[PDB]
Amino acid sequence: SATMRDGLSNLARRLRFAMKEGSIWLGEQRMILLHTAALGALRKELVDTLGMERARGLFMRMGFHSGVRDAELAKTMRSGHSDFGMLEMGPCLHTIEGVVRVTPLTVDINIAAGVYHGEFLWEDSFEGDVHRQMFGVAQAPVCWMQIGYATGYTSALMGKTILYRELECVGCGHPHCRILGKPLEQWEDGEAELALYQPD
Amino acid sequence: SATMRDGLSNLARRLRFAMKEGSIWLGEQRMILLHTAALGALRKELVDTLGMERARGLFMRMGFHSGVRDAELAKTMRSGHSDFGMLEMGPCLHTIEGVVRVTPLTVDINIAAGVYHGEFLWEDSFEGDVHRQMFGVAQAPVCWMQIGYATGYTSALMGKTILYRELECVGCGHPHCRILGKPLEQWEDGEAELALYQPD
Ligand SMILES: Cc1ccc(O)cc1
Ligand SMILES: Cc1ccc(O)cc1
Ligand SMILES: [Zn+2]
Ligand SMILES: [Zn+2]
Repeated sequence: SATMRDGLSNLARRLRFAMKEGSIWLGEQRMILLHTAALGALRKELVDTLGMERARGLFMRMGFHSGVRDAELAKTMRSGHSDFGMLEMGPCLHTIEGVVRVTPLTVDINIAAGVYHGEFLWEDSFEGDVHRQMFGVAQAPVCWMQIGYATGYTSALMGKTILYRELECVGCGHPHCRILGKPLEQWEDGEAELALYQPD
Repeated sequence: SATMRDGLSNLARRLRFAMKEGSIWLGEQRMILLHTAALGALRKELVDTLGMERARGLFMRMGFHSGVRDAELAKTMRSGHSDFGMLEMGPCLHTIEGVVRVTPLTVDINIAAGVYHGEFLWEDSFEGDVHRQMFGVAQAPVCWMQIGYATGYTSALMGKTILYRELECVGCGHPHCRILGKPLEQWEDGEAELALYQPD
């Protein structure tokens, strides 16, 4: 809509169901369909036994790994795309994966120059949704794995550390989630946010 | 595949992809497509920090929740379907979800009478594959989520606890995985396996 529409159709054709081998492929990566309620039960177990902040890191890093892999897929489809066209593939794959409906708001990107400032709308976040099913409204944003995805995708695409934060979140009782991504240097508590992406 | 193509077709009508709202639904359960490499990363951190047995518990229970939800879906499609044809939806759903290719070996089931004896072949288990990439070959079977699913699905379908175990597995170097399920009592170590399906 309109680049989103082409993006979605372009990338949705890389998604493949190999039922003969019990497998689902997205580009070169094997995928599974997982119940959000099952992932939600795991999350509750982690939060109850390891604590909110350790569980938050576990999921952010899982999201990070997903993002890096989708960026590797986006790179194989470089041919004939602007830097924005390649960036947009992240929102599209996240949407195709059923994780969240992503709408890019303002995107400033130039990979060779190391330029990146990105704001995105998130609707129907599976994560904020299922977190609020189990813990009720939280006070801090809670789409941990989703934020990890954006951070991994964009960092892999730019070749430098790009961190994201939710400025608004359904898990906090907002109409929607809203995110901002920019280089580590432009974040007040940057090195504390980067620390979350390393194994504890 | 004879009764399996039927189930696979019949149950594919229940899988809805809507990039319109960034969601995916299987029956009345919301799903996400998740990279097995991302699930692998999570598993590595859980095993390394919590220990292999406590991590095994978390994955078995996540699988259990998935299997229970899918048995709920199979129940809504019992219109003219024998006990076996309903049992079979489990292996079908597992395959559609890209977890593993399942082939029923021999299945004895009567839901009314509380009798169940079932043996299955597992080809291309995602879980065994990703485990050997994160840890190398393991000494004991490793398809934890996949076993939880079988246990949860069958138990919910029978209305009695049906436990499974892997008699062989790719995670141990074998060409494929192979499993056996029967009622709790009929396992000499049944009650201890049951302990694994309960959170702290
Ligand atoms: C770059 C990006 C990727 C995913 C996402 O949800 C938002 C933005
Ligand atoms: C009943 C069942 C369900 C799933 C599976 O993988 C095997 C057997
Ligand atoms: Zn959110
Ligand atoms: Zn196995």
